[PDB]
Amino acid sequence: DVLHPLQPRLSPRNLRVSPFHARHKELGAFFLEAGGWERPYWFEANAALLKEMPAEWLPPARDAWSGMFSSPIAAAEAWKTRTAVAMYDMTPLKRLEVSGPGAL
Amino acid sequence: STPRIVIIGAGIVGTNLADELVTRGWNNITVLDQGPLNMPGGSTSHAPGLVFQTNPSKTMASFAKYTVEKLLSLTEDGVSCFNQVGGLEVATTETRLADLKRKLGYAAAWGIEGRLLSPAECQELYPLLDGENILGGLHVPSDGLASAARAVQLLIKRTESAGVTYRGSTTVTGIEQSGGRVTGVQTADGVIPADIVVSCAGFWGAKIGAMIGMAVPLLPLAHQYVKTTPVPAQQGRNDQPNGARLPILRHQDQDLYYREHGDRYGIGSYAHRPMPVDVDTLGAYAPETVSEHHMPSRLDFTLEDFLPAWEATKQLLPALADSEIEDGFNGIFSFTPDGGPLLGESKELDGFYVAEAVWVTHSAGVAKAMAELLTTGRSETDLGECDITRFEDVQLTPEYVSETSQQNFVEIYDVLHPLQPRLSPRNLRVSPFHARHKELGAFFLEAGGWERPYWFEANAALLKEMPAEWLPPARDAWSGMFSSPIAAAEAWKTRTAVAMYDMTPLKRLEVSGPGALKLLQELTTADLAKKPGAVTYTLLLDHAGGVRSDITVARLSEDTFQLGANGNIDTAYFERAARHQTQSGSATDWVQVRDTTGGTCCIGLWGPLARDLVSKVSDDDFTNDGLKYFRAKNVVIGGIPVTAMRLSYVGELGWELYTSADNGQRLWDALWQAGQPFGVIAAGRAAFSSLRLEKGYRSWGTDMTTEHDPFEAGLGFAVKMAKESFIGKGALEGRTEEASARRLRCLTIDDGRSIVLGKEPVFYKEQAVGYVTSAAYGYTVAKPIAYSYLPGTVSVGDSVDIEYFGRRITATVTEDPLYDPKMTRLRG
Amino acid sequence: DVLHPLQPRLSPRNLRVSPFHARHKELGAFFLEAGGWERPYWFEANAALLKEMPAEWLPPARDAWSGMFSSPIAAAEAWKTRTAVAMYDMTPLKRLEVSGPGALKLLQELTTADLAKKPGAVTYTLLLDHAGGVRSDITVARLSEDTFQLGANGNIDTAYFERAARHQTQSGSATDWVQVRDTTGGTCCIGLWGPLARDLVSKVSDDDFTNDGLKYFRAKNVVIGGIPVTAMRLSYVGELGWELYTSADNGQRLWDALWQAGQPFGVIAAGRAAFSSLRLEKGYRSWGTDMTTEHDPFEAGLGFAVKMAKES
Ligand SMILES: *Cc1cc2c(cc1C)nc1c(=O)[nH]c(=O)nc-1n2C[C@H](O)[C@H](O)[C@H](O)COP(=O)(O)OP(=O)(O)OC[C@H]1O[C@@H](n2cnc3c(N)ncnc32)[C@H](O)[C@@H]1O
Ligand SMILES: Nc1nc(=O)c2nc(CNc3ccc(C(=O)N[C@@H](CCC(=O)O)C(=O)O)cc3)cnc2[nH]1
Ligand SMILES: Nc1nc(=O)c2nc(CNc3ccc(C(=O)N[C@@H](CCC(=O)O)C(=O)O)cc3)cnc2[nH]1
Ligand code: NA
Repeated sequence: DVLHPLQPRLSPRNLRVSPFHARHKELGAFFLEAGGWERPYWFEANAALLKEMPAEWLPPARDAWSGMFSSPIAAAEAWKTRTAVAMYDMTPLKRLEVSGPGAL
Repeated sequence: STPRIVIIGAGIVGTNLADELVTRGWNNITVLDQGPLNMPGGSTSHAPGLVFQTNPSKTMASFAKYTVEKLLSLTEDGVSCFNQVGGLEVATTETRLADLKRKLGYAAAWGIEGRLLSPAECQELYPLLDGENILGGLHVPSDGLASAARAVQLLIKRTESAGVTYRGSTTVTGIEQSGGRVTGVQTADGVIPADIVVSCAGFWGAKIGAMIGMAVPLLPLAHQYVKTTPVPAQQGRNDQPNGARLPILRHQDQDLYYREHGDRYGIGSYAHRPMPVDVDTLGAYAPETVSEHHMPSRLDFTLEDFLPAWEATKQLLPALADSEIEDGFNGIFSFTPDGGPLLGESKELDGFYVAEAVWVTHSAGVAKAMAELLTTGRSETDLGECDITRFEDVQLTPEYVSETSQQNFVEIYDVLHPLQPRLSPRNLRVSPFHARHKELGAFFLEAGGWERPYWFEANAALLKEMPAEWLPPARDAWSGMFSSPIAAAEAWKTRTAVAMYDMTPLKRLEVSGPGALKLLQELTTADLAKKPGAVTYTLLLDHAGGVRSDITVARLSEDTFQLGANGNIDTAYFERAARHQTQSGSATDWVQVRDTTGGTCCIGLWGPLARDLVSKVSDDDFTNDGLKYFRAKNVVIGGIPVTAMRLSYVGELGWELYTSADNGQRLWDALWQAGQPFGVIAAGRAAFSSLRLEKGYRSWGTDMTTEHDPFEAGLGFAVKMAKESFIGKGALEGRTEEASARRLRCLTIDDGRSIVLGKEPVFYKEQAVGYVTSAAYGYTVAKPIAYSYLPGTVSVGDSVDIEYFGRRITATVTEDPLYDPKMTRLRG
Repeated sequence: DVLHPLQPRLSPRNLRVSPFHARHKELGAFFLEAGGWERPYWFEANAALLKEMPAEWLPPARDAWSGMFSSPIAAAEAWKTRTAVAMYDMTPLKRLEVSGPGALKLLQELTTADLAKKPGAVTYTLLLDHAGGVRSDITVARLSEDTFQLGANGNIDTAYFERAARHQTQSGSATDWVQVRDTTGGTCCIGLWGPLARDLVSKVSDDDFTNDGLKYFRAKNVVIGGIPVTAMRLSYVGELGWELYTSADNGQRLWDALWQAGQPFGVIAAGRAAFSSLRLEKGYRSWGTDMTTEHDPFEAGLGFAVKMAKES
């Protein structure tokens, strides 16, 4: 099959979720998956900000291919990260604890 | 014998309307304008006049073709009001290039000649284009340039000769009414009497509407237009000062369009922030002061907004880098929430009509349709996308009009898929099941303000267990937009198990009172004098026999009927008809109409396990003996009082289950829990639309409009010609399905994979003879389906080609319904 | 069994819910039921406010009996209604639409008010029986020439109006017909009350909610958060603000718009326990307990609501 590089599986899904998962679903998270983790790519709650975003932040139209698994909402999320404050879910970042008298 | 008519506005719409009324024999018309007659000063007085006929809308394309024809004919001293230079849309992106192939399909569908041009051919036609940029073009030789201001003057001249009165320098300040009908138009100098008032006031249309408490959903917005200094490359090529020889030019990838003005260029730009205008700040212009650069429609030019457009222009047309900006202005026009115009009779006031938010391109077509409407009671062209009554109440608020009209301006020249939703405002109207739908991962799209699931992500888990025969082929990127393979699983479970569809958004009208039966007997094509409990599928026709709507009528009691309808055009039609019957009738003829959609809800519970499911949560009898096909009765399900109607838009066993909004979530939860051992699912609109197509069930507004009679549409069965009286009966005398010159036909796509979406042209023996009305992938039949009208001589079993993005797809005319023609799933 | 007067059934429950039900569950509503409707008595979300509440608002301990189906959270909800702004779910208030060319005539005969007032008037008035006993106290809002919206006390009122309407229709002229519809289940209502109510609503509407824009005991149509609303200026809790009515399909959006607008003002959801306390502090009577048909309006202290100058 011809598949886009971000094409997710439809099953199995929701294997691993962060502690924020219910709040992310309230906010309309669009999830894609890696390593079993459900990861928001953007949040539909933030679509409401596009109308208030300065025009300099609004991107050009995308083609059908680059537009797959993409949303203009991402521009608003970048805008607010650069000008306000944002909460990103870094839970899936591989986290190792190295301990003991030989750790150093 | 002719009504007294006042037209408000001597723009291109109002003057064309006077003219179209005159030729139909109605000349008792007074046209009013606050501006001077020689240059009224609305948008028409600044329009550059580009007319591109090709349009996704059949109606809009027809309006444009008529405007071209009419303006060519409108002449004086040997010079018409149309310079037929042709039109060229260029593509600088691959996305745009593909969309031009789609637009070539619209052209063929709507009977407009055009061709796709290669980069070399674009150079030959338009050598000023820098070719490095150009991937291809769409050339329509019959497009061109309107002389709109000249047309207004020549229309005034010939209608005056025929007896029409014009009063320029005359400001309407109010509208006089009595008994729910218009009686006159108020000015500073008194009232002008009128039986009919048509508001052709352009971007002042909302201000006029407020005079009668009518919401007119247009927003005045400004758009930049610039004229260059003389362009060196153009020296000596065109007649001064305003000639043109090259096709009008669209550069949609940069939100720009162009025409020649002698050796200067005119540049129209939508490449700027939306610019809403407050009409109450424009100031009253003394008519003696109105001139080319000083009129209400022209605001001061804001050069800073134009700089990026100027750069893009020099990149497309390098010759223009050797000119400068000579003059610009920010010119006011109108936009609406869906980009359609606003036509028809007001809800608030009988005899008061609108014809507003109309491009010069469509002006004569809108005027002709309105003249037909006024003098006969119907337009010859389908107004479903144009009628002011199409809007729901949440779509009429100033905030909604402002937001959505601004976004339509921002997207004016974008390539968009037919199912593309707005991202805001959203979640305005939701059914009682909304929280449960979100738990199930609903993918929502919106219409009329309602959030409607197209499929549910919960059902993705079923794909792995689905029999391979149900799994569809891959879709292309375009047909795959706003689509999911999950829809195949939802169709599978509807056909083999049981599913819950949210039918809440189906327009729901309650018609009640001692005159309810009488009203419905006159308006529909069914004999509705049946004991309570009968459900009837029936049509509303106009006096010419055209199909206004297909509806279901359920008689709930002697004086109460519940209708399932197609939208707010139906609501307004019933409201006025009910009021007229009440006003002119006896004590036993009164009838009220209520749109109860937002206060109620409906689950379509369909599939072969529907009786097994419902039996667990009700003690009412849902066997065939307990509730026969196309009957309704009151039941209790999960403790909730429900009106159950036995019919199915998806062609399976089961019922529409109606209840009040406060009870909906409980009804949902009870059926949900009962359905667990039967594998119940929630199912969305994508599966629903596919399944209804597999049944051959028609969708009003695409599969039939007022342009079609019931026999052409294959709905003869729904017309009871033996009835004594009903609207349209006389027109339909003698007509049959078999003798219809055009007939709605079912097409299946031979290759099993090439899905079409709607509006693609259909060819028989290489001639364009129809266009796709409705389409879907049929999951049960495992092939794409498309409907199209075809000449009566084309038969079942014949082959036709449907053109999709420039490629011909072979299809076969096939008997419908495609699924279960013996109705085994529905009966007994 | 020994049962407390507020003891709910545990089943069947969740039969009728307002459009705000999911938002109420997010906020930890404690629901009790009446007439099938699930009604929040307080919200667990507001327990977090108790630590910031001025001590003068904190009540004494309750005994086990008076403490049943009660919570100190109700004190915080009353506090915020009196000092900030609160959203009460008035959806279950019996709502009747009385319409037709005979609607005014019907209401003129059945109530104690002169209702022949231009549309927009809201009137508190009584329904009496022929002995002068109080059948009900209602609000009547004239929405148009031939349409009235009534706030009533229950289905005894609905049946009383239904029969009276039918009798007037049957015995009357072409201009005397009148229909009565119980629209409660198809609509919803937020009571938006408290001294910051105008500050809140001003953020999500361009309609004028000043005194000049909407006078006490008047109604007008407005748009809030994109939703068409009928706003009535009165308050069962005795504070500034309005009853905001709309169709059920629009309710969640109306709720969410006001909620978001109210964040900088400390808006809360407030339940029936605070509501009942606040209305008592106002002396507002509750039909069926504070007065029945055994009482006349004067005994009940509702003389002000009877227009003895009316012809009939
Ligand atoms: C502004 C603009 C518009 C435009 C365009 C470029 C610019 C910058 N380019 C176009 C294009 O190339 N192709 C095309 O098809 N259209 C283009 N347009 C749009 C076009 O100009 C408008 O859509 C069209 O002209 C609208 O015509 P309409 O006849 O509907 O409106 P109008 O010319 O504005 O006339 C309305 C008249 O109503 C009178 N009026 C308003 N209120 C009153 C009151 N109260 N009393 C009396 N008269 C009233 C106005 O004075 C006006 O003359
Ligand atoms: N809500 C809803 N609206 C519709 O428009 C609708 N239309 C159809 C498709 N049209 C119809 C129309 C007629 C019959 C039909 O079988 N009529 C029969 C039965 C009438 C009867 O037994 O009383 C006929 O003999 O005319 C079935 C589907 C199916 N479900 C719908 N459901
Ligand atoms: N929905 C609802 N129903 C009620 O029964 C109700 N009752 C009260 C308590 N009773 C009332 C009754 C009258 C006035 C009142 O001030 N009437 C004045 C004002 C009338 C006017 O200005 O038009 C009067 O002068 O009679 C206030 C509260 C408050 N809110 C309610 N809200
Ligand atoms: Na744009």
